[PDB]
Amino acid sequence: WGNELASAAARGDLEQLTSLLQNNVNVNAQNGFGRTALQVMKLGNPEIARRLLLRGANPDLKDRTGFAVIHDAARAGQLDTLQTLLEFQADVNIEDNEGNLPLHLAAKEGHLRVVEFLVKHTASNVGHRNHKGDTACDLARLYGRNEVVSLMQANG
Repeated sequence: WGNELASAAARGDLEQLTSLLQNNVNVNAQNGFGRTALQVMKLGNPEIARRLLLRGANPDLKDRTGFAVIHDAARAGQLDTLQTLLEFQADVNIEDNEGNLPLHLAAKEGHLRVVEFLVKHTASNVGHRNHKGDTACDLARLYGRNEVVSLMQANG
């Protein structure tokens, strides 16, 4: 179950996931390499996250590199999944090993809509400096994400 469930999530197979969820499974069980279904979930499949979260999946877990799924969602610009993550109390201000918030990652990557949502509709700490002293806007600036920079200084 734990292995198969993670597999279904990772492959983005909603049909298979829901079938597995008919069993008495622990959605927070880890697979062969210590990751939960939610953590390995193929991004871009918000319903997969929803169904796991509805069953009690812990959204704040971190992997080998101290990254939570919301970090991955923000870095990949996967808004839908990021939003469903938050509607289930995921911590918007969770930090990676370098002090980065999901905001920093979305900003660094230039995902304007993810940043906009985070800045305008979440408790994201816009002024948060990572361990090297850089804010999300600083990183957007460093990576030449001009529109993200404009948007961020426009509202924060």
